[PDB]
Amino acid sequence: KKYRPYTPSRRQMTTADFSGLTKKRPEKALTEALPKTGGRNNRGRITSRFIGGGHKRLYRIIDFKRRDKSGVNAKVAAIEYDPNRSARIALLHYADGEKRYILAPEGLTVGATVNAGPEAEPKLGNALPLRFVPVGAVVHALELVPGKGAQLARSAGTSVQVQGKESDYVIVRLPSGELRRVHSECYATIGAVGNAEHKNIVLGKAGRSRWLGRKPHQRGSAMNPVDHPHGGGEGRTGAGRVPVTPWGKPTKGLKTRRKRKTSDRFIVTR
Amino acid sequence: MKRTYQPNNRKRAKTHGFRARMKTKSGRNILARRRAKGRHQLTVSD
RNA sequence: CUAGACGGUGGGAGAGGGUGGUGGAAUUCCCGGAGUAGCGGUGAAAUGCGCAGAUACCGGGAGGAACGCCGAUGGCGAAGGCAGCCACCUGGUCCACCCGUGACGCUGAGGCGCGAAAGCGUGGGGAGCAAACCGGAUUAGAUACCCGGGUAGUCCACGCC
RNA sequence: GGAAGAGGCGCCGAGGGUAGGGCCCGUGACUGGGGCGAAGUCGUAACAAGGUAGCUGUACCGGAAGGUGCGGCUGGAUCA
RNA sequence: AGCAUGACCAGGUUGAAACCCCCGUGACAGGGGGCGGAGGACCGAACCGGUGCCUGCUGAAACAGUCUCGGAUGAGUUGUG
RNA sequence: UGCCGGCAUGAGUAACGAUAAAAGAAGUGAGAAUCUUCUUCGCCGUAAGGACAAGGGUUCCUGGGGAAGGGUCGUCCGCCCAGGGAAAGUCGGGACCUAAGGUGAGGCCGAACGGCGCAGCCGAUGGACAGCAGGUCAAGAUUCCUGCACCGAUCAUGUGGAGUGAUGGAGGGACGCAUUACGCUAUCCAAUGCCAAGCUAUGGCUAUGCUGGUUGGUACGCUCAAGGGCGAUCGGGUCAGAAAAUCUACCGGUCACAUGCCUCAGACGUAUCGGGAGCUUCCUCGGAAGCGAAGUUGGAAACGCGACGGUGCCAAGAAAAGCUUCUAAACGUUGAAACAUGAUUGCCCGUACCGCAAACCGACACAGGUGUCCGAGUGUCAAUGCACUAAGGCGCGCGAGAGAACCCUCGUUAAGGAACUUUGCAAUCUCACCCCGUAACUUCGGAAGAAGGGGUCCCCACGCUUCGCGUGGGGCGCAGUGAAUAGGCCCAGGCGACUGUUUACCAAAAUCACAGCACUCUGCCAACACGAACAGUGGACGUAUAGGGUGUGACGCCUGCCCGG
RNA sequence: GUCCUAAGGUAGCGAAAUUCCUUGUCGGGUAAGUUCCGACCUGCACGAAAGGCGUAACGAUCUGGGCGCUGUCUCAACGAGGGACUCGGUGAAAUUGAAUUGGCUGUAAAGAUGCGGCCUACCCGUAGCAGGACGAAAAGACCCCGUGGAGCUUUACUAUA
RNA sequence: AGGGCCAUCGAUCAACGGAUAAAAGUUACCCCGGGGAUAACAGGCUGAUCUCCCCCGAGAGUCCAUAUCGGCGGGGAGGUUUGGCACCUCGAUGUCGGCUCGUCGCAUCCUGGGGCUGAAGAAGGUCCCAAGGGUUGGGCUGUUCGCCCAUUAAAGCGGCAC
RNA sequence: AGUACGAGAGGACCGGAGUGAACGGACCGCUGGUCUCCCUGCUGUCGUACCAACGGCACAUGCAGGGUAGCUAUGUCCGGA
Repeated sequence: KKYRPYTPSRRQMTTADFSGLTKKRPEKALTEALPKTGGRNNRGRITSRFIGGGHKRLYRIIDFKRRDKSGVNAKVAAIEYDPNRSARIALLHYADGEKRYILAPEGLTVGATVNAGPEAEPKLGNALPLRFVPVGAVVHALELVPGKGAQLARSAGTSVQVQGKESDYVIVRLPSGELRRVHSECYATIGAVGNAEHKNIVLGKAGRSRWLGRKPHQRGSAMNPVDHPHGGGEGRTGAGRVPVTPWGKPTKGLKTRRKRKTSDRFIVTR
Repeated sequence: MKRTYQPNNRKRAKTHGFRARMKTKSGRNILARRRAKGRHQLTVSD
């Protein structure tokens, strides 16, 4: 009884609890193609990760933003949800050669303009150098790759405030990693998310997604004397700050040193 | 119901059927592990 | 018929409201800097931070929330409640010049609105301080009053009494 | 020669029963609260700056009356 | 388990959200039903697997039979690979 | 307490198989009860039918003999013996495309073997018919006889008078769920609609009482488009679909919702020739059978055809040959190809047997076994539950007597209805449709389709009546949907929030199993997984309100002093 | 008051699927109980997240009763279709030294039928029954012995990605 | 480099003939090797504790041994009271209880004729003798046992691997 | 027998006809079932074209009831003096 819009959150019905999905869409026929791709689940003569890993693969396809531009004039109209994650994915337009999925701020009916050109339009735009951040509203297209540029693919967050301008030239915050001023020299598409919260919005029950895309997990403690200690008591656990094969359940920190994060401090989470 | 095997032997052709021990060189000697190794005929053509 | 009620012109008043950028003395601290032996805090003391450089001092930085001076018998305001720049919108208010409609109205368990701080939930959020909990310490005894920390919380949206 | 008693009867209803409902008095091992009696117990928030000037609103604790986050209030003696 | 192409479900009961006219209704939240069409709902055939006695352990078979259930608008089931 | 080979005895008893009736005339001859020509009986017939799927490979036949087998045996086999039987240009492989995955010279790496992968082939059920019904012996059929569809095809003439060669982007074949009907006949049902072979002492009728039998695609019609989507001549892609252009894309007029892109079963829907009982032709067994009449009217379900038909939902539903979407070097002016037509084609293999079937797997022909297509019938809300006949499968690997104990199976009781006993599992009881009728608790949508009350067949003044009910006088029986079909009821205490797993054969429970939240880490060519090989992707083609481990598991209040260890 | 401090029990329930000690102690149900509950509390050694309680439907989970029944138990009763008996064919397996294979009481490494001492039967066939051979099967696999094995865990000695 | 020899020093190894300097728990999922010459459930040698009788005087009975008991203790039958033994049973004999068949013994659980009775009767209190017979239904439990409800002439004791 | 006994409640050694139990049989003709073929009642399907009228199926009578010859207990008599 709050956000936009229709969340199948059935307040206890019949084998379909408080769901939560979709929105509006013009409904597109079906995607024209899907370069390269391949698949999922497992790899390298083995398998890896025993959590999730359903049926439906691919669909996502690349989304190379702006590698060139120099003068384009686009338009935008339709749109289409598709990648592995519920996040929509826009629909772009133009008429030159390729398509390249493009990003999508908030939803639109029948209009727009677009230019993708350094100094162009207040509204929706694309390609342009980086110093262009007076206010720095919703981004939803950030990226780290000089010639390239893409990154994110999720309807979660996608909104960063840009810092000032001092030595070492560092600015812009990031989704959820507090205070970590990153070095920067690229671009994005600056636009909203469309159904922000809509990314981890609850489902009814279990058995219509976890198989149907991903896989059935909520486990722990193998109770396996061999490499899995957790398991061998009257029904308690006693001591043992162990997770699995003594992997340290607690923080224990991790990656540091590194290229970057050598002048990109402050990354602590609460 | 399902037994433990049932007909249709594709994985006894281009894998383990007559000429499918070259894909696995050290299987050639295995193929030759009851022909040019000891007595007896073979086991893939009765 | 206009005394009442009602709308017009012309002006004025403020902390009335919702939204957006923020102005700076702020105070906890991240870091470098100068670089000694105590700081702190009670009416007497301490958990703490001291030989790792504490106390404090210059700068770069993260931020959230508050809005001194004007402030007084003040204003807004049905009232609750509200004292930083500007703007989109807006409420109630003032006399003179009467313009006219011409009794067209004041109240009213029942409802709708408001809904002092805090308190519920979803997500966010975190400097200062604070219920629980926890320390040095009063005294016989001290889950009070001192000091020292900190969770919901004091914070934005929306639904409650 | 269309006939009395009614002879077979059609829903009424006396009356008994198998069932669902509400209501009432008494009953009830156990337990919460109000007053009674030598004012029985241990300590002492609030009456005076009754050792935090005072009640209350919600909220946690916790032998108890009570402790703490803030606000209203004058029903606070006085020189903050 | 994971991968693909096809497939199995005769009905009844409950029949909710969406769509529409009206309305005490300023705004407008809300109220009547209409169609709508939801729900691992209902009986339970087919379909998956089974709670207990039974005959019988050279018995039908080194393996069963009779009666009671749920899944049956789906954390359903299936052919082959 | 061996091992094989043989003789054993348990002993002639237990047993012949799911207990789902059978008698007989007659053929034969070695006698005949289970063969054969056959009138009577009954079990299944959403089957224990027929075809397709795997299988067995010799099933089926012209039939033939017991040595042995079919756990009697037998003149029956599908035992054993020679021959016979599944006739292709379109139903079947490939070549035209493909998900798991395998493989792939070079190569990414590994001690070799190798793992894997770029250009690739495969690997499938998968994308790909343009004919239907008749004439068929011992067995085979849409290949054999007849009216009949031709997708592209073999050459050449006649409107074209000029176009075209790749991986293609296309439009699209690329379809998720469910509901509603807005469509539908075969098939089915209304039979006296058409034509009749003719009628029974039965009692009874001969006439609105009566057996039976009668359309098909090629073709296309304001008497087939029920129904879903707006069409065209000028300019350009302010630079790529590895070029261009008659695919896509967007901007300016005159048509510019002045016009169409689009079909399941039709009131010629037809040329067709099959059609009841038949004269019976026949050694008047087997049956080879001449010839031949009714070319009609509506009304019931589809998972058959609309079926990206619509609204709605999503957990958001593959790249995909072909009439069809586009061509560059070159090819090309009078000939190359798309057109009409005569002529011409799809190669070998199955197309026969049982087929959720004693013949295919259970050590055997043991009462086991899972897919696909139809699926007459009245009756019954539907009913594939439930009775019985089709078509078809059939008495199953037996037979009779007496039918003691006892024994498995079924039914009916005087006396009490659980006192029985570890506890009503079992047993056995019991739960129609219509109407009115209906609680403590409750997230009010429920707990109950509760309890309870009347009827539901028949003559009749009478409906939307081609079918229900209905104000009524009444009819049969002790009782009326009456056969069959079926939640036992209620309060409370212990566990779990119910749908899921399984002791593959004792045991399915308070046990694991759901979102929410609790501890995080990784935070990228990522943590982790398998991999000594990093190559690999899963993660996801992702970088976070994301994933790996760990806890309880609706929601409501809450979750604490010992970190000596 | 003090020992221990590393600390040092509160929400619920409290013979409830934690009580030995006892079926606790009062009370409802018929007469009544190791039982169902309502509580008390001197709950062997309940609890904070492998939680506490609450808490509707629903789960082939234990307990109480009742409603009509289940005619289970008393005697259950009788009948049937099929096995036990007439006849034709087929007839095996688990196993086993050997049968003129009755019993007592006694005796025996004491559970004797061939032993003791005594008594006793006309021999055989088949139906039927269990006391019987220390009934059958794998040389108990519950256990112990065995300088046996495998399997899991713990900081066991230690290797090791 | 070393060796032996003269001698000599390094281990609460205080598991002290130790033997290595060098080391834990766990299975009712178990497999095997054997086994009552290595337990437990029955017999069994035994006879602890079990039921019953014997000794005279203290003490009840108004006093008063014995109508009935008996400080302390003394002889044993039985022994199935929980067992001491490890003798064959591990080429393997599976608790207890419940229905039913039950059939034995008597010390007699209820009759009978008898001793006495501190017994008027009604009815018992203990003892003598042999079997002739016979001995419930509910509650719970798996129940041996047990107490709770009413009955019953009364509701047995030791049989039988309880 | 309301006596011996008992100051009062009450009540015998002997036997007597008499009511009962699980408990031996018997017997059909007092009570009942059983009866799977003898009939009536009813729904659904067929065979007689078709009808009063009947048969095959519903456990080997479908469903409601009835039933002899037999059997046995609650049926009746006798049982230990």
